[PDB]
Amino acid sequence: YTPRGNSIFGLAPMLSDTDKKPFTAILYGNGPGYKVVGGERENVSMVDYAHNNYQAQSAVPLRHETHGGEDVAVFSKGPMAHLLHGVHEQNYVPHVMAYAACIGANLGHCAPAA
Amino acid sequence: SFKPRYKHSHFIWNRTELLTLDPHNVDYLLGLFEPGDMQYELNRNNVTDPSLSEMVVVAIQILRKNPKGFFLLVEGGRIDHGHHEGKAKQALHEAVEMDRAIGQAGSLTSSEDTLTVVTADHSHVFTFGG
Ligand SMILES: *[C@@H]1O[C@H](CO)[C@@H](O[C@@H]2O[C@H](CO)[C@@H](O)[C@H](O)[C@H]2NC(C)=O)[C@H](O)[C@H]1NC(C)=O
Ligand SMILES: *[C@@H]1O[C@H](CO)[C@@H](O[C@@H]2O[C@H](CO)[C@@H](O)[C@H](O)[C@H]2NC(C)=O)[C@H](O)[C@H]1NC(C)=O
Ligand SMILES: *[C@@H]1O[C@H](CO)[C@@H](O)[C@H](O)[C@H]1NC(C)=O
Ligand SMILES: [Ca+2]
Ligand SMILES: [Zn+2]
Repeated sequence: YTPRGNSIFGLAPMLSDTDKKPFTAILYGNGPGYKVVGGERENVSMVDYAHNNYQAQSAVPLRHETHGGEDVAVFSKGPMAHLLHGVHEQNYVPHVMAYAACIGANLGHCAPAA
Repeated sequence: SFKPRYKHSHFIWNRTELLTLDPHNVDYLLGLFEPGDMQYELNRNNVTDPSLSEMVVVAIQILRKNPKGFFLLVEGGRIDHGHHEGKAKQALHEAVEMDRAIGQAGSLTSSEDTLTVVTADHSHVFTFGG
């Protein structure tokens, strides 16, 4: 619930209401930023959290943070870009691109019909 | 299929289609007049099959459109067949027919901007004399 304009690498406005320590707006699900000094999670006001290499805190420790299964956006401009619409499967994308450039299996865009 | 979006392609297969054509309306032409080699000029079906000269004319009539100019390859290829078979009268009639076609090419273009070149790939062991 950060205030408008808050730096993307900054802290959230008021502290945790559980352990009275602050937290960054950015947080990972898992990954190496999970840091627990003792049995407590790390008071971040000490360390340089807008540093280049600062690792935001996560829920689960891992060598490496993981991917996510959510969906992703497709941004499209140019000829036939509107064929890229709605929720689709990922393999749909090059089929549009091929169709519109008149390459691949379907050369329908370059048919003499209209 | 590989032709640009708003262009006219035909495919013709007989002599009637070849002279029906309007060369102001055909961007891509494909014409395959026999299953294999075409008929010797002295054997040709006046009706279903065009002479070499007929094909050269509407070929130039199409290719004259492009304002950058054109390149055209013409092969009187059945002279080789005629000599290979030993049948001089066919081989010599094929050569005369390509000559006719060379005469046509001269009236449809001008020597000011067209370089044309007549040659042969090789010869035969054809002689004449006594
Ligand atoms: C997290 O660390 C900060 C900074 O070390 C703590 O804030 C200071 O707290 C002490 C005493 O609690 C005060 O005397 C200081 O004035 C505070 N500010 C600074 C800039 O030092 C904070 O209390 C710590 N939180 C927890 C839960 O340990
Ligand atoms: C030359 O080719 C044309 C077209 O390929 C032939 O025209 C066909 O004529 C028949 C009737 O005899 C029609 O049913 C077909 O629909 C026509 N074809 C097309 C593609 O429209 C013509 O008969 C041929 N002529 C010779 C002498 O072979
Ligand atoms: C071709 O047409 C001429 C008409 O003058 C005819 O004499 C000749 O026999 C014909 N030959 C063939 C093979 O069609
Ligand atoms: Ca034929
Ligand atoms: Zn040969």
